[PDB]
Amino acid sequence: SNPYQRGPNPTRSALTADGPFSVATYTVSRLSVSGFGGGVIYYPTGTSLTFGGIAMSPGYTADASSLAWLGRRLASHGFVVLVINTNSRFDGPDSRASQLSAALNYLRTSSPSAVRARLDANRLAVAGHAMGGGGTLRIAEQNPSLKAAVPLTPWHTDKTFNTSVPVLIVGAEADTVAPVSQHAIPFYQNLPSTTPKVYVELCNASHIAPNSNNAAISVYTISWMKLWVDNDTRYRQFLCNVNDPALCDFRTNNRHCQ
Repeated sequence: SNPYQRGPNPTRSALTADGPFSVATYTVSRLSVSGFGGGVIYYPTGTSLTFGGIAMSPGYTADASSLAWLGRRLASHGFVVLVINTNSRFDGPDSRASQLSAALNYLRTSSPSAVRARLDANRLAVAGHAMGGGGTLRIAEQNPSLKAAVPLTPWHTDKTFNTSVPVLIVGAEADTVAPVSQHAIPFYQNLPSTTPKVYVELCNASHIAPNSNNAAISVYTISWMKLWVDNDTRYRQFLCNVNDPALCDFRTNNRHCQ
């Protein structure tokens, strides 16, 4: 019996909409915290259970509202999710990594009463869009205690990350900001072969695909977090032997399937 298991037996359909958990929001002002620019916490309410934590970084010149739908989506399926604002909208990927670190420390140590009540501080993960995706890869390299990392259409000038943290990268086929050939695909291939890794490439998708309700991003982000943060093997079925018409490529070393 898995003590971290949450919600009913999943259907793919159920992972394309908000999950069974009611979502509370807490606005963290940038002057209320050090090491990052505050943001919005999406967390389960109407429940006495504890859940894993996710720090999520938006991309260059973007704010927390650019990943609001996904923070809510993940929270609704049973996670405490802090979508950060950066100290500056112009902060680079390695700056975003440091702020994700401060955000994770904040959630564990100085988050509001209702948030701490729902958080299992032992089970933490990271995700991010673009330069935020770059930051996600960097913090994974720095913090091997993290359960999972989901870089969404990630951007970074460095291509090789020495992380053991399970990584699922979402590439957008027609990305002109972070071209998959220069960013996402190199990141995937340059990850250690012993690191549980998945690459999904969205058919004819743009760089901003992760900034609005996206069925595929929903399915793969929820499933990866569920499998690694909660040890919930009910979500293997969505990450193993995948034939998804929304994907124009799917790659994995298949370490997560048994």
